[PDB]
Amino acid sequence: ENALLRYLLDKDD
Amino acid sequence: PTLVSLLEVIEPEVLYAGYDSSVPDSTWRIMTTLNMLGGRQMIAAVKWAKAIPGFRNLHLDDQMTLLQYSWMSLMAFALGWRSYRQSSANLLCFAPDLIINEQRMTLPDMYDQCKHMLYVSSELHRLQVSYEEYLCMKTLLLLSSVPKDGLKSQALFDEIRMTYIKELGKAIVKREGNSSQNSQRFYQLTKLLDSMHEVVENLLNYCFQTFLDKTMSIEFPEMLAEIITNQIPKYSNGNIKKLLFHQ
Ligand SMILES: CC(C)[C@H](NC(=O)C(C)(F)F)[C@H](Oc1ccc2c(cnn2-c2ccc(=O)n(C)c2)c1)c1ccccc1
Repeated sequence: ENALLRYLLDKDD
Repeated sequence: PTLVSLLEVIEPEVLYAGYDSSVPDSTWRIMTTLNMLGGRQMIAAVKWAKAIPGFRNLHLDDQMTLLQYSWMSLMAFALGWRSYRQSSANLLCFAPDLIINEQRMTLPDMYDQCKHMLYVSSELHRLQVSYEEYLCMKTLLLLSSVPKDGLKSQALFDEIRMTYIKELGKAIVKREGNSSQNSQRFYQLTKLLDSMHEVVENLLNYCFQTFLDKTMSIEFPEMLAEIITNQIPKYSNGNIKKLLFHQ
C-alpha cells in the first residue's frame, strides 16, 4: 500500500 | 554525547529547487516546483527520522504511521526555521534559489497558501526560538499525532516522547532565565507546538483539494502522492489523535 515509504524505512542508509 | 547534540548532527542538508529565475514566475510553476522539492525534502525527512535516537526501536508500522501523520508539520516547521534564519522580513525561504519575496506574494492565490507558513516563521521570530529548542521541537512534531487506537509500541512511544519533552526543558533552562520566566517559555513553546495542528489543518486543506482535482494539472511526486493517498481516508474516518500540551 505505502510501497515507497516502507522501502525507505526498510533499506540500509 | 547530549541528546540535542545527536539531533543536531542529523540535520538534513540544504536542498535547491532547481528554479530557473530567467524564466518568468507564475503561481502554477512555483507550486509545481515546490511539490517536486517537497518530495525530495520528505525522502530526506525519512533518513532523518531513522537517525533520531529511539525511533528505529518502534515497530516498523509505527515508524510509517508517525511519518505519515507528521510529514506536513515537519515540512512547515523546517521551512519556518529556514525563513526565520535567512530573513528578518516576511519571506518564505523554501530553497536558496526559491524564496517567496514580496513581489512573488502578489501572484494570484500565492498569499492565501503562503500565510499559514508565514505564521510559523513569524512565531519563531516573535518567541526568539534557539537552535536547541527548535531541534527538540521538530522531533516532538514527529511524535505529535497517533492513530485513535494507538500504536503497536505505545509504551515505548510514551517513553520516547517524554524523553524529548525533557530535552526541550533542558534547552529552555540554558536561556539565562529564572523559574517563572522558564515556566512562561515552556508554556509559550508548547503553545506554538499545539498551534502546528491548526497550521497543518489549513495547509492539508489546500494540499488535498489540489491533489484530488486533476483538472488543476498540479503534479505531486511519488513520495507525496503516496502519503496523501494514505492520509485522506484516515482524516475521513477520524483515525487520528492529535496530542496537545494544553487545553
Ligand atoms: C508538500 C506539498 C504537498 C505542498 N504543496 C501543496 O500542498 C500545494 C501548494 F500544492 F497545495 C508544499 O508544502 C511544502 C512545504 C515545505 C517545503 C516544500 C518544499 N520545500 N519545503 C521545505 C521543507 C523543509 C525545509 O527545511 N525547507 C527549507 C523547505 C513544500 C507547498 C505548500 C504551500 C505552497 C507551495 C508548496
